[PDB]
This record gives sequence, C-alpha cells and structure tokens, in this order.
Amino acid sequence: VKPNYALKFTLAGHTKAVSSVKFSPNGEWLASSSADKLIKIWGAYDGKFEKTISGHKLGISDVAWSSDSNLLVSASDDKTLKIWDVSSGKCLKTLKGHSNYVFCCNFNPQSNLIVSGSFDESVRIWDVKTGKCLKTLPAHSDPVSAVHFNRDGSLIVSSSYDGLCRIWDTASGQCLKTLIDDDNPPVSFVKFSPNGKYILAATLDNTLKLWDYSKGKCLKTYTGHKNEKYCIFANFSVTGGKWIVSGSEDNLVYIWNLQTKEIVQKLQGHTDVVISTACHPTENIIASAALENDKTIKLWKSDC
Ligand SMILES: CN1CCN(c2ccc(-c3cnc4ccccc4c3)cc2NC(=O)c2c[nH]c(=O)cc2C(F)(F)F)CC1
Ligand SMILES: [Cl-]
Repeated sequence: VKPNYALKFTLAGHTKAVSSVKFSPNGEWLASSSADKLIKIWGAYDGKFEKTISGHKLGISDVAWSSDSNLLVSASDDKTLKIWDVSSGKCLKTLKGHSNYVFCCNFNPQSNLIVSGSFDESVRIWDVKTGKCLKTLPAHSDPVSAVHFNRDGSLIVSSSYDGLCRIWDTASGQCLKTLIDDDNPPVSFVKFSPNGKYILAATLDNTLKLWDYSKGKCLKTYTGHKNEKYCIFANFSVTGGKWIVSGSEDNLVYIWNLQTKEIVQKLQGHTDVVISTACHPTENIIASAALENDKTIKLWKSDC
C-alpha cells in the first residue's frame, strides 16, 4: 500500500547542477548530465563512480540510452546533441540543426532514431547511424520541454511552454493530437506509460496529470508537490507497487499511489530543487538529481 524508499547512496562528482539521471535499460548503470558540461556514469546498484564522458561546449540538459544500453545521446545548451559509445567514450556523431538550446532527447525503441526538443520550438528526428536530421517538426509556439517515443516508436509526444501536449506520427511528421484541458499553463514534462496507453504530463501550476491519449481525456491528477519554475522529470514506478514519482522545488522526491492519487512517501535529503528522477527497470530503486546548491545524485531503495 506504501513503498519504503530509503537513502542508500549519495553520488558526488558533478561540480554544477545535475540536470538529468537515467538508468540503462539493462539495469547496470546510471547516466547523469550536468551544467558542468559532463556526463557521468555510475553503478546502478552500488553507486560507484564509473567514468566521465566529455565533449559538449556548454551545459547539458538531458541524456538518454539506446535500447541495448551501448549508446547515449545528450542534449546541450551548445545547440547540439551528441551520440556517445559508452564503452569507449567516443563521440560517434554530433547532431547539428537546432538554432538554440536543446533541452530533451530520447532514442526510439528500435534505437535507429533520436528525437529532440529545443528552445527553438521545434522537434527534430535524427538518423542515429548518419547523424542526419530526417525531419524538423514546427511543433510548438514556445520552447519544447520533453519528447518521448511510445512503445513501438510510431508516435512521439512533445510538451511545450505553449501549454500544449502534442502527438506526432513518427513516419509522416503529421500532428495527430493536441491535448489541452481547462487551462494552458506551461507543460514542463511529458512521457508515455510503459504500455503506451497513457501519457503523464506536468504543468507549471504544481500539477501532474495522467491522460488517456486515445480517448483524449484526463484520468488522474497528482498534487501536493511544488513545481512552478523548473522542468522537473516524473516517472511511472512499475517494478513493485504502481506509483507516480516526481521531483519538487521544495527539495523532496514525491511518490503517489497511481490509482488513488494519495501521496505515499516524501523522500528527504536533497538540499536544492530535485529536477530529475528515474526508476530502475527491474528493481525498486529510484535515482534523484538536484540543482546547483546540492550537486548530488541520490539512490533510494524500497522493499516494494
Ligand atoms: C531532464 N530535463 C532537464 C531540464 N530540461 C529543461 C527544460 C526546459 C528548459 C527551459 C529553459 N529556458 C526557458 C526559457 C523560456 C521558456 C522556457 C524555457 C525552458 C530548460 C531545461 N534545462 C535546464 O534547466 C538546464 C539546462 N542547462 C543546464 O546546463 C542545466 C539545466 C538544469 F537546470 F540543470 F536542468 C528538460 C530535460
Ligand atoms: Cl573517467
């Protein structure tokens, strides 16, 4: 009925705000990105520092893993994405085309494509092998905060400060759906559920919503956290009980019961805004990352 996440490790090494944490799909690693221009890799289960990957000329907003856990893509204020071979540390490609800061990135499940979102208000779809931009979608009328492929990679969901969530046909680039409820505050985060049936979206009015995107309807609302300024990443936790996990501008990690919308746990320990959370793919493990006054990542574990 409630999880019991408790602090296991604190991962220190970044010298500026940590922007994003992601578990590799094989569960072995955690990748982090930071305003210090670095990506760091850490052991998912022991928190042990593994390696630093360098190359971007300015801060990094996001990182994401290929399905086989061998590659990473990073999104940077230097207006590029980079594709990295994690084992070698090599920069395989630099993806150039956005006209301003790149805020978000994801591989498709096949991992032959990358999707990015930018301050330039576009969503771009890239070929992984060539590094070429395949499509530029004039997706929004304000900065794009998140981009995510669905389960089979046929759809992309995007969120923007224009107050909309939009769903795109990956093959054609056509907009298939615009989601909007009874108001349009900036949408700061969106992703598909693991089964691809729902979309979780955050807005800068301290709210998370669960949407049925086939039906175009909001099913659940989660509140009690603080989120009016930063684009804070949230997740579905599915390995034990079914939770919603998010960071918060009061420095806590919030966990909600997905069905009942009740807050079930608030994880204390960070000293600044928790801007990113991630949920381990097979174990009940959460990673959280915090901003400039904290500079650390924390790994929490629960029995359920
Ligand atoms: C995993 N998340 C991290 C936050 N993302 C993001 C999203 C949006 C913006 C942003 C930034 N500026 C904006 C100005 C006007 C209107 C909208 C704006 C939106 C800016 C960001 N990125 C940052 O806040 C950021 C950028 N560059 C960094 O070096 C470090 C960070 C961060 F604060 F650590 F996360 C998305 C991915
Ligand atoms: Cl190193």
